[PDB]
Amino acid sequence: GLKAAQKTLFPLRSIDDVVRLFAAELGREEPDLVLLSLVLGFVEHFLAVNRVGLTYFPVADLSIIAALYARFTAQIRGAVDLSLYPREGGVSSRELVKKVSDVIWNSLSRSYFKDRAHIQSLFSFITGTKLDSSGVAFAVVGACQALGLRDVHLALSEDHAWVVFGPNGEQTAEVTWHGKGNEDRRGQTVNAGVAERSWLYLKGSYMRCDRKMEVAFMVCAINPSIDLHTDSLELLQLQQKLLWLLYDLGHLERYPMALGNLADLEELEPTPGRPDPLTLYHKGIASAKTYYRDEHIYPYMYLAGYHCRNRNVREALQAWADMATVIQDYNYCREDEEIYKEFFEVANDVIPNLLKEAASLLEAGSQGSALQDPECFAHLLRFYDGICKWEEGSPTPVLHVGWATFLVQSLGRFEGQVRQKVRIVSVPVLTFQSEKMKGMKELLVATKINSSAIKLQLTAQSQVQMK
Ligand SMILES: CNc1nc(NC2CCN(Cc3ccc4c(cc(C#N)n4C[C@H](C)N4CCN(S(C)(=O)=O)CC4)c3C)CC2)c2cc(CC(F)(F)F)sc2n1
Repeated sequence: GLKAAQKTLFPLRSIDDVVRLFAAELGREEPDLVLLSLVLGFVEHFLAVNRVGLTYFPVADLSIIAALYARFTAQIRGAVDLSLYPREGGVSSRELVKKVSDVIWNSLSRSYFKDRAHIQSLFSFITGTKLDSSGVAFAVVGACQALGLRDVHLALSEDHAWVVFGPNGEQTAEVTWHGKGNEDRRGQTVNAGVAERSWLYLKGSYMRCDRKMEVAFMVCAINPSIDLHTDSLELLQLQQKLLWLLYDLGHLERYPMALGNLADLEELEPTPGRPDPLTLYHKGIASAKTYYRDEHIYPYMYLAGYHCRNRNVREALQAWADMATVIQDYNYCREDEEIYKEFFEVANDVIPNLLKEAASLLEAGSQGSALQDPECFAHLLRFYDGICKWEEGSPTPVLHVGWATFLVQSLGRFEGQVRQKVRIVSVPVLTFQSEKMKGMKELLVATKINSSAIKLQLTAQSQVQMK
């Protein structure tokens, strides 16, 4: 190592002192990822993992943080001999990146629950020898910065992390695991995943972080959870203030999910004089459109969740239809199961519950109901259309009969006279991209929907029961 100028704000006695440290580091040529992650991990430990003795804020003394920092830089410098890996042209080699990955990996405890909270930071790595999946990727990047490897940067999809490096930053390397019961690909490129058009690799439209975005990542990685029913107000405030600092400096520009996180925090506890949650959700979508070809799913997911919490059925349906319009141009691959799970839960649990309450409210005489709005029926249809189109061409199927009962129920929440008002046009008006929905068209306006025919069309089931 730490330089004199990095040390002058210690001790950190409050949330605002932590914010000052982040501001000072963000003003430097390269913010120190190791320092910053150790500080966050330290305060998260004493605010969420063990609050014994807490009276206000866990003071972070320089002696304590500097000793943790020294434990990290000693391990890395001792285990990675840079002379074995000459930096050709002032950039890093694949072998060096895989060395650093191995040093982090091999340090980890032999057995632990990888799903646990509060194992994301370098504090966890040093004091518990535990990291979560993306935590390992972050740690590799922090280690490379500590070694002077300016070209190694964090790469992020919506469900995975790796690194970029090398000439023009054009190389990719896996540095951590993905999911459970997948085989390690550490050291390899991500090109096969890009080429197969999986969601996991975002068709190549993944985030390539600079150092400031790596700071944003560790701030998003703060976990305020104390338990299933309790969050640390202190950590919520810290994360919120840090995200506003990053926002003001321009470092959330290219980070859609961070904008959604900030919107969620503002919904919980609004900051006076700041943009409303909707504004922020829409900025997150705009970031995805601008920098990532509109190939990201979660910006719409964050927006839909806000509308669903506020029981705004219309706008929730629109955002989930928009969700589906992105997924339709992907192939559903091995290792995409997390996004399948989210679409499944929206289709088969969230939408049904939202429409069930809308039906009860309509019975009690609600006006302007989504259930009497043909544009809302069109959004529901567009949601299913995008899921059906996603499945086309995919190496693994999406739909099955366990989806069909919920489709029939949801369709039936709209009366036939509402459903009749949507005009399905071929290449309120809607065009279908999927063959499954094109063949379902003439079932969609009957007063009583033909449940059996819908199931056949959605699952492309060939036959009915013999007897
Ligand atoms: C912030 N930066 C960041 N975040 C990353 N991942 C986050 C992505 C969002 N999730 C929270 C989450 C989860 C599910 C969500 C939603 C929103 C919806 C909807 N609809 N849905 C669907 C589910 C079914 N429901 C619907 C109903 N709502 S409700 C009751 O509130 O109405 C609850 C959620 C959200 C916000 C948190 C984690 C990642 C991931 C990265 C990759 C890697 F590898 F690094 F980890 S980087 C990153 N950055």
